[PDB]
Amino acid sequence: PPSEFLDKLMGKVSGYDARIRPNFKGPPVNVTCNIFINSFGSIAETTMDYRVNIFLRQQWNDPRLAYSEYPDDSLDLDPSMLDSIWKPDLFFANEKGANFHEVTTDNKLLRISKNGNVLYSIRITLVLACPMDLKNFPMDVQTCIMQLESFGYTMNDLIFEWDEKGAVQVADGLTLPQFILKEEKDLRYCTKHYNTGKFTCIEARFHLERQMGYYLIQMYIPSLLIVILSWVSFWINMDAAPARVGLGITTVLTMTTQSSGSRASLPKVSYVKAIDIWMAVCLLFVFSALLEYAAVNFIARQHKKLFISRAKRIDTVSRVAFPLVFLIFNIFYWITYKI
Amino acid sequence: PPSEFLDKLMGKVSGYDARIRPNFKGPPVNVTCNIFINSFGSIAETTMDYRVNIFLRQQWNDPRLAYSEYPDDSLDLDPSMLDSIWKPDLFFANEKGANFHEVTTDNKLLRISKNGNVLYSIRITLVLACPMDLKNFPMDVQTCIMQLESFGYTMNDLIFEWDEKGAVQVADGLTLPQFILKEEKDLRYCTKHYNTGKFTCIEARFHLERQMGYYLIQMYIPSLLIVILSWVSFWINMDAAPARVGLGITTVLTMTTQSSGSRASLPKVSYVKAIDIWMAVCLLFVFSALLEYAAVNFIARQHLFISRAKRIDTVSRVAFPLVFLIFNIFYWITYKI
Amino acid sequence: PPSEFLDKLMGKVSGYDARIRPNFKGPPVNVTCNIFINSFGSIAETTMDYRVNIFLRQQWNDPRLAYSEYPDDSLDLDPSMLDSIWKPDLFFANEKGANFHEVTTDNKLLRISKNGNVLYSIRITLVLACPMDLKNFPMDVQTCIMQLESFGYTMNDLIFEWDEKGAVQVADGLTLPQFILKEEKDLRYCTKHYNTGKFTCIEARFHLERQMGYYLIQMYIPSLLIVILSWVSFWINMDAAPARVGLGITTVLTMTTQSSGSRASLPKVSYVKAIDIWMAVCLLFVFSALLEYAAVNFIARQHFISRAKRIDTVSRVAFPLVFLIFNIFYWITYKI
Amino acid sequence: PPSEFLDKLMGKVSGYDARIRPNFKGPPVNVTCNIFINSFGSIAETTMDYRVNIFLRQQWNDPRLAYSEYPDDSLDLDPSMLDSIWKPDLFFANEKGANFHEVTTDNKLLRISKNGNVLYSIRITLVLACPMDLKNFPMDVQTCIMQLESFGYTMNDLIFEWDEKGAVQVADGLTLPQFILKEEKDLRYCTKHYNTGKFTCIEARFHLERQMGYYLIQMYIPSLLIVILSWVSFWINMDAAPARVGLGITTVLTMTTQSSGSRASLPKVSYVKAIDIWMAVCLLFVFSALLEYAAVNFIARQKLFISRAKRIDTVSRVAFPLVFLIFNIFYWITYKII
Amino acid sequence: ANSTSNILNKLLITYDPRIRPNFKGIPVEDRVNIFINSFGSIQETTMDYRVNIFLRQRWNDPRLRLPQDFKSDSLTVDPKMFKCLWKPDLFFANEKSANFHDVTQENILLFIFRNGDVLISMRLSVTLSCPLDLTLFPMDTQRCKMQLESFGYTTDDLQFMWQSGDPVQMDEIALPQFDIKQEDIEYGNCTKYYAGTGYYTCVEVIFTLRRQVGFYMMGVYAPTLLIVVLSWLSFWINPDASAARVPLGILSVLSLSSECTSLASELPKVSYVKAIDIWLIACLLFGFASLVEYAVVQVMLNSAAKRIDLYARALFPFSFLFFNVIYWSVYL
Ligand SMILES: *[C@@H]1O[C@H](CO)[C@@H](O)[C@H](O)[C@H]1NC(C)=O
Ligand SMILES: *[C@@H]1O[C@H](CO)[C@@H](O)[C@H](O)[C@H]1NC(C)=O
Ligand SMILES: *[C@@H]1O[C@H](CO)[C@@H](O)[C@H](O)[C@H]1NC(C)=O
Ligand SMILES: *[C@@H]1O[C@H](CO)[C@@H](O)[C@H](O)[C@H]1NC(C)=O
Ligand SMILES: *[C@@H]1O[C@H](CO)[C@@H](O)[C@H](O)[C@H]1NC(C)=O
Ligand SMILES: *[C@@H]1O[C@H](CO)[C@@H](O)[C@H](O)[C@H]1NC(C)=O
Repeated sequence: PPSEFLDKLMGKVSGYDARIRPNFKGPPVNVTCNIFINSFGSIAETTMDYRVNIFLRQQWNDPRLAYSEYPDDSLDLDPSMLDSIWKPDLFFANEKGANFHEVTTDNKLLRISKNGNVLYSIRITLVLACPMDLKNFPMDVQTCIMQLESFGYTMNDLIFEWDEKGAVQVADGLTLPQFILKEEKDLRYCTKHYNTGKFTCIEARFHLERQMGYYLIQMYIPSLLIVILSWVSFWINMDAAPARVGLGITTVLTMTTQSSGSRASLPKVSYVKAIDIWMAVCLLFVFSALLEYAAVNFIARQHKKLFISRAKRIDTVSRVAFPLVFLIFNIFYWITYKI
Repeated sequence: PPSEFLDKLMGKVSGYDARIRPNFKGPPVNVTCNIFINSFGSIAETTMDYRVNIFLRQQWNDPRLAYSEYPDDSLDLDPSMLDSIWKPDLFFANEKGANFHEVTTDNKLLRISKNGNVLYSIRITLVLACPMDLKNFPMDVQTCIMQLESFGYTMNDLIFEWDEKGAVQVADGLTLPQFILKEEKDLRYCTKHYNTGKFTCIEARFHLERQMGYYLIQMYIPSLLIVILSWVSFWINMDAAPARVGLGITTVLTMTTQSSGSRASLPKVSYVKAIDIWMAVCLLFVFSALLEYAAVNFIARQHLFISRAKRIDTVSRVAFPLVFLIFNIFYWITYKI
Repeated sequence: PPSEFLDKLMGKVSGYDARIRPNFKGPPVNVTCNIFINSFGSIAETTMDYRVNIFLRQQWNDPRLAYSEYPDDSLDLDPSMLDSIWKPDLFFANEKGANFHEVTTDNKLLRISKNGNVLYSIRITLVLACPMDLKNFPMDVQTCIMQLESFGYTMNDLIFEWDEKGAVQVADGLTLPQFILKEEKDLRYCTKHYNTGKFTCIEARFHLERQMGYYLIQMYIPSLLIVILSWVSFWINMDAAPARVGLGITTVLTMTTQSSGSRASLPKVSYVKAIDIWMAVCLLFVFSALLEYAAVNFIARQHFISRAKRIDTVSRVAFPLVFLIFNIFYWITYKI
Repeated sequence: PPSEFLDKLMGKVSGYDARIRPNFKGPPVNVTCNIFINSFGSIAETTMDYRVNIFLRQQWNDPRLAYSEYPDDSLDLDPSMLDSIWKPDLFFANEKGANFHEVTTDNKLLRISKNGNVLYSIRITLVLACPMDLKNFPMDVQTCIMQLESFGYTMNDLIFEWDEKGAVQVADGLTLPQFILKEEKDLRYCTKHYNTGKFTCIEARFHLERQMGYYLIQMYIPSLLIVILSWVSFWINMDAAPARVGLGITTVLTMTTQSSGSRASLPKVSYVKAIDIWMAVCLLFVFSALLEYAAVNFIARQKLFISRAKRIDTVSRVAFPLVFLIFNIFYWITYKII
Repeated sequence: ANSTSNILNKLLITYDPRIRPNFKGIPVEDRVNIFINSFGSIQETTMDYRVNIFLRQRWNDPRLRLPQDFKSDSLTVDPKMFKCLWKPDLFFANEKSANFHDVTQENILLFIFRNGDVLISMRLSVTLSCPLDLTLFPMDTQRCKMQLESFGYTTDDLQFMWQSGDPVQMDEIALPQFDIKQEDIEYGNCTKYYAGTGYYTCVEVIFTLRRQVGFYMMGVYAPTLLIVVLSWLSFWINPDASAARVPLGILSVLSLSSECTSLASELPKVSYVKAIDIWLIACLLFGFASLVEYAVVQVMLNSAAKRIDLYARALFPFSFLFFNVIYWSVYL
């Protein structure tokens, strides 16, 4: 029958004790890790988090769990008897949360080969955390870290290793609303040293690039709109204008309110993000409109024919000057950040 | 004495192991699946998920559970001892969160036929992840999928098949606040292949339509109206420089806020969308009109010439509202066909 | 003795089987249901559900559990031995989440009479979803439904019934902030049929009304005063060009923003709401005053004077008059 | 030996039935309750809730638990065996969300005295429903309710009593951010009646008083500055209509935007909060400033008329100050004495 | 054969896990140190922060001395079988809530020696409450605590003491807003006395952190400053700008008025002034003082010699410069 073989091993007779470890008082046991990414979640910028759903596979060779009476190789087992094996401890350092699923049954896979190799697959959801540098907020490349350690065992007992081929496998068709996940991923070692001792650790890092599509429509084009709109003052009327003040102020005021929304979603940071310098420099240009007019207005009132001629002369010079100086700022700003 | 019959099968005397699949080392087990949509809703566009409540039920054949001494057609076994019978390891691949419903008793049902058929029904609430296509954000059709897959059993042991009649059922009087659920549902087989092996999976797809009875009043009707208010400036006297400048700027600025407001409740995607292309061209319309009055003033007050100044204004009174309708025809017909 | 009695007739020696319904292979059992409502939670509009906290009481008969030696009428048992008794399955069809309460012990009550009448009480919190129709969103009577079902057994085994007197009890002093709960409740039979079989169910429905106080202060009165403010342009000088164009545009903007804020807290339904009638009709009145000032300017600019003023003074009486006419339609149909 | 006496006291040999209350077929059991408060706050008006962290102590007298052999007066027992002893069933009627604490081990305390007295302490967190009255919202006083009852035992079996001294002991330096917790507490009895029977209950009331500092600096003083500004119009000449109307339209509209900000976090309730009355009446004052200018404009239609316009301007220059002063005095003195 | 031999110590000999080590005798002394993996999420609104810690309790049990079972210096007990030994009932008293971290195996370590010591280590995520002093908001220094105490055992049985070498170890954590410091107080005694139960041990660690001023200067001051600077240009403008001087003043004060409420939106509901409110009101007065100077210019003309404007162009920028000097020096 099927039943005795399941009972003969992993059973009270000739007892397999889960507490002890494979190759006890001997060389450290090798663990090979594979990760498959089912879905990549929302990267909420406010709380430095990104949700990841993965299948985690661990492969190791337990010499005790070996058989030769059954000729079939790699027989599968019920996930309901997983309690009586040695399983290697594993945890993610950068986590903030984790859970299993338990939809209908226990979503775990156990596979035992003839020699003793064991494959163990678990479905887990992770909310990891990523340090970020927002020096150039609209045009930036970010790095996300996946880091695996052992909690209760040192390198004299347990060592982690990455799989030789296909270590991290992205599901086909995965795409993010605001990030492109580059297919080049770097795998490196980062050993943890604490006062208790050394623990094994592996690290896989992803690179993400942010595209400038949404920001142009939402922010840059309305910001470029106002400064052009404020420019109407030069040809709107002659020097006699209460209205010329009116256009200038409402453009200045709405620029500040648009500034608040720009970083409202983003986390507060001391350093000067590249999005601020665009708004701050553009803020001066609309601000400079009123100062020019008051200089014009002052010249007009100082008449007590040559004075009036100067007032027009100021305008004509500045009609050509402002497009020129704005061009200089526009070419310099975009070139340096793209490079 | 019903008690002795209950434990005669599955008892230690029977030796019914619960870790050994039926027809071991033989033909794979064939399971027929039905779902009953108890409730639907909670569609969130920002995080791309929806919440459903389903009655899942499965049917498979177990030769070991063959009894013949009672003449009853079926036996109503108690829902408490499900822990000691074989059940398939079904799971949802595209989900994000699920849980069982425990309110008074464990919401399980089991029934045993004479020949050995097993019927097993559970109640579960699912949160499922579906991709969103917002290229034409208001007028869009979204297909939401539901994948049922076996986790630990290769296809040579467990095969999933839909029922031949009534594969997906919908509870009577079910409706959504915003969307509608079409009666046609698409069933397909999408077998998954990983490096570990080959696994079975069956897919059911629903189609959803976005009703317009909200976005018309919320977005279309207000921002359309403001374009009419921009046009009234052309009747005002040419010398009302505070007045003409005053009206022009505000109507531009006020619906920059509305344009930003429009996108507040929708995902932050880079690709241009249908609601966006309407706002921008309206913004170009009102912004252009303000530049006319500047062009009117400069050419007029420089010093007969008034005839040119009147000419620019009077041709605008007919040209500006007319050119809206030729755009309006093009945009409306393309999206709705 | 106390110890011997506890396990003599529900124990191994008696051989009471918990997994077997009373009167097996016989007539079905009748379970009598009672409910006490402690707190009735908030009716959320966006997540489309509400909350309640109730005591659920079930009464039935089990012929197996009888006794005659002890003359006491009832045997108040420990609430931690409920695994040894048969408990009918009860099911809330329209639920979104339910929990037990375990602040101390587990809040359960059992009582066995002499004939076998078992009484069983639990404290349950519930999140129940009920559809609501918002065509008359400011004022509307609404109905919230609650269903008691049986997941496992068919008609041949389990039949649910309501109590003969006082099926539903309401705790004294219960008052809702945003709603009024009516005294009368409807009890109905809605037997369910599925391809599995026929399952019993009973239904209790509550009627709710709205306060109407909050909305009058919140948006009705601010909207109304804005309409009055726009009308002061008529008596200002016609020659004052910036004054009346500034007055008209600012009036428009406060209405268009205020209209959107009202619907922010409500679901994005597709039928037009009663509130939306008020907001649109006022905005049309607000916008109408701007057109009048454009009419007088063109008539004045071209190069009579009596005609230009005549439309203004007629409008002074006309614009207030029409608005009051609109009210008498609005406040009779909805409140009838 | 230590191990044997735990087993011997309440064991199969002892024949202690954890499911039988003491004093069976006799007098009802007495219960004494003590409450200590660790944390208090996070009062949310929208949900009508507040969260507490408490130590709850219950004391009774089960005769069968006497230990003659050990000479010590008190014995502290491990919480691992705490589930094998009879413990009364308690719950809170206005409870909404309650959780235990398991940060390293269960937060429970068990003490047994020689005469049979049992002391049992639990660390619990509670979310409780407290109805409120918002008739005078910035100057209101609320009364939180805590109820402790017995779910399954009639007074023929279980009776609840407060401590003889009374034990509601707030911790040191509990500084609420928005409220000022008073020292006086109220302890009352309110016996519950149901169709199943009668059940015991005890109730403790807290008194909370709201601070007025934030509301004046956030709402009142900013509103006051808007009203005081509008007065500049009377000084301004009667011929700059763009100049006057411009201030008028801004003042009335912005106050409305400020007006909405008051009830943004408040619950939606039928009755009128006192904050509304202040904001509504001062909305009238700014509104009147718009109507008065039109009357100056309207009368200007023609040297006898231009004098009258001056008359209206000057008389409003004095009387309008006076009426605002009178309103403030009446509003403040009435609510504060209450 | 070397699994049952060491399990003899715990089960087959009746090691009663409900009995304290060194019973009927001296109290047990616990050496404690904590490792802080992640520091972040300091929310003013709900008055709490979140930190991830590695609590390491250490005591000495006379029964479990490993008496020649094995020849190693240390015996690495697996994370399992942690329910058959005595452990201190530590709990935090400023805990709003806490939870364990179970991913794959439980994150628990047990490390016994020959001398009967124990080095249990445990991973926790704790939400702790921190009272905040915001009398000086933009230039602030905040002080937080952690309180470890035993619920069930008194001081004559359980005593908590901080390690000597390294009680708290940072892990290169950096905060977005606050600038933490490398020096910690780390000592306290905190010993409690509850009415009717008695003494209990406690010991606390105090974390000194300081807020950064970069964001506020760009977010709050620089927009505010230019709005005040903006109003100076009206003085040059002719007094006959009938509805030009009037907005230049009233649009500046409403913008500031709308701004000041929004700026103090995130912060909690507190009665006391916070010195960001001083700046807002002082700027609101100056913008208001720009409006009134035009209204008096208008009143005296309608009676000339309007010299009020000619000196106001000097005074208003000059007085604002002096107020800046005092404010910056005082709050430093
Ligand atoms: C694990 O891998 C390391 C690195 O190759 C090796 O030194 C060690 O012997 C391996 N452990 C075994 C074979 O048990
Ligand atoms: C399942 O179906 C396949 C073909 O559809 C068949 O070959 C197989 O025998 C079936 N399984 C059983 C147990 O009959
Ligand atoms: C109660 O149960 C009996 C037998 O179980 C059945 O005959 C009867 O119809 C049920 N209902 C009533 C109201 O008696
Ligand atoms: C304690 O209970 C007994 C029960 O007989 C009662 O007589 C006595 O008054 C109670 N003590 C109180 C209420 O202080
Ligand atoms: C077990 O420990 C003993 C010492 O007690 C040692 O001699 C032996 O080598 C170890 N291993 C086995 C398999 O006995
Ligand atoms: C008392 O305070 C000191 C501070 O130096 C601390 O080291 C000690 O552990 C405290 N005592 C107890 C019993 O916690």
